[PDB]
Amino acid sequence: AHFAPRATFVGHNAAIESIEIDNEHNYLVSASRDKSALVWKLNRTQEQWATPFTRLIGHNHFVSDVSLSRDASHLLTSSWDSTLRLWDLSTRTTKKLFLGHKKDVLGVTFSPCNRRIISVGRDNQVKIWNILGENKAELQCSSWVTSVACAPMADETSPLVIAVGCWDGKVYIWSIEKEAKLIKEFKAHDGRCTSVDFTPDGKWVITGSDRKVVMWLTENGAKTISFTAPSPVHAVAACPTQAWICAATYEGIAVWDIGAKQQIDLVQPNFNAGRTPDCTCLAWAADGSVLYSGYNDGSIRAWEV
Amino acid sequence: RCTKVRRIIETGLFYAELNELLTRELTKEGYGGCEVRQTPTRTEIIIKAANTKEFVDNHGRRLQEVRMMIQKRWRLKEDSLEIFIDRIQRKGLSALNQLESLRYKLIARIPARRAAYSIIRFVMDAGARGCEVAISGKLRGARASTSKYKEGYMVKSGDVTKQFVTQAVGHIPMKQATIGIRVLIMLAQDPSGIPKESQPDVIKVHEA
Amino acid sequence: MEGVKLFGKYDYSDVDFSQLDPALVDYISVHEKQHVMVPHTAGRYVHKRFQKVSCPLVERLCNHLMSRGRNTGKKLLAIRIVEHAFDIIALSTGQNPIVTFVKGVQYCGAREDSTRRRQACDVSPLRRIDQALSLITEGVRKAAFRSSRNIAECLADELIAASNNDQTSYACRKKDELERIAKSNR
Amino acid sequence: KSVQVFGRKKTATAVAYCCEGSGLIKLNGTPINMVSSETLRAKILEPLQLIWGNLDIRVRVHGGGHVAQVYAIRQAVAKAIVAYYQKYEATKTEIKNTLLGYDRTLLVADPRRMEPKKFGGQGARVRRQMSYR
Amino acid sequence: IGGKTGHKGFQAREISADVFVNALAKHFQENRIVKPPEWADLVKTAALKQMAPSNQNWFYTRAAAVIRQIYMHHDASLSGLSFHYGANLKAVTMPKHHHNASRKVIRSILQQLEKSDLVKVGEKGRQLTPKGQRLLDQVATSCGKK
Amino acid sequence: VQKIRLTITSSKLPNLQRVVGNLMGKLKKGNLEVRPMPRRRLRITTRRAPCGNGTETYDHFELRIYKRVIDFQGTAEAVKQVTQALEPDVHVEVSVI
RNA sequence: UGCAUGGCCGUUGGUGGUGCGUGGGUUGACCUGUCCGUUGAUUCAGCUAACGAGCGAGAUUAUCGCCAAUUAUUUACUUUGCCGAAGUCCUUCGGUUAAAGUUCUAAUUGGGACUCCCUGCGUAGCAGGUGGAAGAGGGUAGCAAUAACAGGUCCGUGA
Repeated sequence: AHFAPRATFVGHNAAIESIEIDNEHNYLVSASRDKSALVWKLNRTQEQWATPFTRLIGHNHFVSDVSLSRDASHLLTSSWDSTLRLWDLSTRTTKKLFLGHKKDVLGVTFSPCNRRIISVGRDNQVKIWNILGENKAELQCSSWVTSVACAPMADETSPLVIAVGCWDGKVYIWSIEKEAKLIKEFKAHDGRCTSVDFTPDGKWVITGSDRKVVMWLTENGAKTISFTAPSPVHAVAACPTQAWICAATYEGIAVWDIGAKQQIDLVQPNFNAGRTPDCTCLAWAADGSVLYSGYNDGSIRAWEV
Repeated sequence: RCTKVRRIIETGLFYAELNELLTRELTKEGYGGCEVRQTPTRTEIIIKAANTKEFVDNHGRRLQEVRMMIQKRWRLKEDSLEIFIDRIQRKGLSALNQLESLRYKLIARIPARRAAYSIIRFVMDAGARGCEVAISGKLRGARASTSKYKEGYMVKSGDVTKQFVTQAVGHIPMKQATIGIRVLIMLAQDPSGIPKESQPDVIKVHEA
Repeated sequence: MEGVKLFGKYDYSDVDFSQLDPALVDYISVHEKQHVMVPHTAGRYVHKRFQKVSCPLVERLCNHLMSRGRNTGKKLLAIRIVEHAFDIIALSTGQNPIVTFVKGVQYCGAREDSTRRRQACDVSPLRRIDQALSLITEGVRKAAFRSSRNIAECLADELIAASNNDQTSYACRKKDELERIAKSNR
Repeated sequence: KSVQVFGRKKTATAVAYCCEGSGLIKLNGTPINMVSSETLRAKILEPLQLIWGNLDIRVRVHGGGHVAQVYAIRQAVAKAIVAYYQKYEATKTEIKNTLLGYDRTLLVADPRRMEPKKFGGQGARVRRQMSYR
Repeated sequence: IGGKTGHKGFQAREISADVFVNALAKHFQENRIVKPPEWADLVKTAALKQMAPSNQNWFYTRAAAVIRQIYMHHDASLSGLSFHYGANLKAVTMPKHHHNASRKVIRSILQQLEKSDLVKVGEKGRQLTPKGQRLLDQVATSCGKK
Repeated sequence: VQKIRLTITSSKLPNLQRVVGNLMGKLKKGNLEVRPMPRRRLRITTRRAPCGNGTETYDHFELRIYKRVIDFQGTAEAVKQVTQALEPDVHVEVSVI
């Protein structure tokens, strides 16, 4: 069902590229184009939802992507600067930078179990670092790489699956174990492949330039279903708990119910010859309570079902 | 035992005297500049010219007239001086060389049209983007009057003049009056040849 | 930001701008942002036209009183003189200086002037309070030159009579010539 | 806990240095009462009047003349207070707002520097004086 | 607000420079430290200066100032002090230049101070001795109480 | 062993940056441990017209002096090999301390 | 002898200008190309017997301003620790191949600003505003077309 405006809150002057939330609740971090990445903390008390907790001043360009420990201690973040930065959560202060990656770095994730840092950008390689900070594996691809995501859980032994979405069109999926052998490679999108996320269970995967959100299979490949968005969508992210999938267009956020197989809702809040704000990222909380979305003027808006 | 300033300036002042010297000796051999390598005890110099055979004739006597003239001037020790020669590939595009060809003609009473369009054709066919030739002074009349002969295209402004445009000024004394010769020659950039980078005017878009 | 007072003495709580009159007050520049502990500042006020409004008004006087050719620069001199006016103003009358100051800035600058026959144009409020501060400070140095008397006093003599609308003042005499010339030419 | 940041007008450069302490602010080797002016006393304290009883600041300077050396210190005090609250965020953004409400020079500084001298004239833009006839 | 120190009592750095230097001038006239020279008394402080000093006890207020300025720069030379106490040259039709002070007046003091042991000579300029910088923090607590 | 300084000087920066690369490169091979000085603008400001005619116009001729200092501990055997770049308008003073 | 000349420089004018290939117009000098808004600008936009290549403008070079990587304990400093002198319970000085560095200092490689963003006005662009170290060529210089002046210099020259 549809959901009302809970709270806008702002502390961030340029746009927001990405956004992520630490485990359970409290503490979300909005990576910002300003080159400064905040962390908040959530009161959820009437008028103010959150207030800002730290600022991470260190990079010399926009901060692309931001990724978090299971503890919510030792978060990592990357920029076009061509480096990454581990930042102690409590005292800020960079712990160690990363050096090796040539061009602007667009995508970061951890594993589930704090094992392998997965940086990626426009040198056409997914680097796999150690948590120590030294380069283990150097996987390869045709074009630039916008986005990555990691399969949940796996209990250590299971291969930890890495979906990737490219600038040319293609969508790579990889195993790890040790050597990292790609399960499948496919021409997932017609032109540009913007953003990639997993289904929580991880049978399926999500990618989608040509106004088409397409789910695919984790093993081996080929499509389950193809939807059609109204106008071209920048970020995609499935709900944790319930069977939803959601997609940040210009016109709103297109809320597919996956079984019923249709857009139930489209939520933009109200505000000649101007663009007016796009939404460039989504973030479901870990409970599936609340939906945060980061915006192009420099704001974040919360909605709760 | 010098300052850090003076070792630069002495070496500069060495080079400019050396280069004005080898205008006046190597007019016949066809001079095209030089490079000087300076060491506290060893000096190595590359002379560059067209007629490399004209040195080596008479079992290399012509170079040993020059080498003593350098040695006695600055009072350097032999063994510690080490001259070579290295040949000019493409004499067409070096400016000091092609100046001398236009100097060679106008002494021997060729018309100035024919003298320019000798060398201006020879420059362009050899491999260059443009060239200009000026012959300033007194032919025919009592007043002096300027010829300018140009082809191709010839960039006159900015930084990009200094990188691309070779040029060379001179003069011919005569029975009647003092003419001035002047030859500007623009180059094409090579891919890492012997300039590297293209002009800041041009850009190139890739094919899809 | 609770006291907030000039030279560490006077306060801006007073000065009743609404009370002073209608119009004129706006280009006055005594509205909160303008208040500062010391009138000295790193000015960036000559960049784009109307930015002179957003600076403090007491500073704008201290700049006018910077002439001629020997006193150029040396602002740090001028803000002593305007201090030692604002002692003489306050401790003689018992009004505080800033109230009786801004009344002087009202009534000096003439409405109208001969635009080069000659025709009598009206004025902007910006050009009034400009030609307030000139015709005060012009009179001060013209008086103080050769006069065996300190210019802090000769400012304070000019500045009191500007408020009370007397023809003692070099300001308020010189407007009634300039305003009558506009009335004559017309 | 300690933070080390600079101010800068014209060609002054004043570094300041926060610690934990007991409300001591010290220029060169001495309290910032002692600048001997009565204008420029009140100019350095504009940062502090708006807003440090935890903090202990220790300021050293070079460059500039008498005025611009003060305007570096107003930057170095105010920035070092703001840089302390940033490291050691809610309250930093609102106390920083009180300065930027007052005046922009306490954090930002100004990039203007003197124009080089040009030939044919005694300074930059002035030129000597013509004759004619 | 005002600058606040630790350390309870007062030191030579703390109290103000116009005040301190004159209290240290008085502290020689009572004690018979320094003395006046007897040859001098009519001499210009510097050749550039247009007249003798006004004060007649001027010798001591200079001799206080040099000990104050040995304190604040640790070392103090003669030629360094001579350059300091000079000024611009005022009279002539040309533009004005920095000329130096007299040496002899300043030398006379820095020998007279080394009689009562208030300044040793060392490497680089002269630097004040354990006896010396004690005498300043006598006068700092004299004028700190005041 | 007599910890030795190089001191590398040049007119032109591209010609310098070859020699710094080589003399840093060779301390990789020999394995000797390896430890920018401020550049001078020699401004000479001649009046550009020959005669006294015309408006007084002045060309400014900056010669530039880029200056770098590598230094390292090295045993006289190893240092003879490293010293021997040979570039146009570059100098290298060796200095024992 | 600069009114016999070379080079170099000032100036007309550092303004926005200059003129080729093929085509067309004219008996011809010659014209067209090189013409209702915009820009510092023959700058772009679009008209259109012209279409297409130039040169100058722009780009580029140099520096000033803001960034953080890369180095520096005998050529810059800072912090902490030691040993001094005073204070005399913790404050300030001076020294130190002694441990960690880089905010000041020094200088190389890159990042950064584009009318991108919003609102008015009229596609080219313009005015204001937010943010920003910096906003409208970011500031200041350097370089600077063709065509000439009987302007200057035979007292700069082994012109």
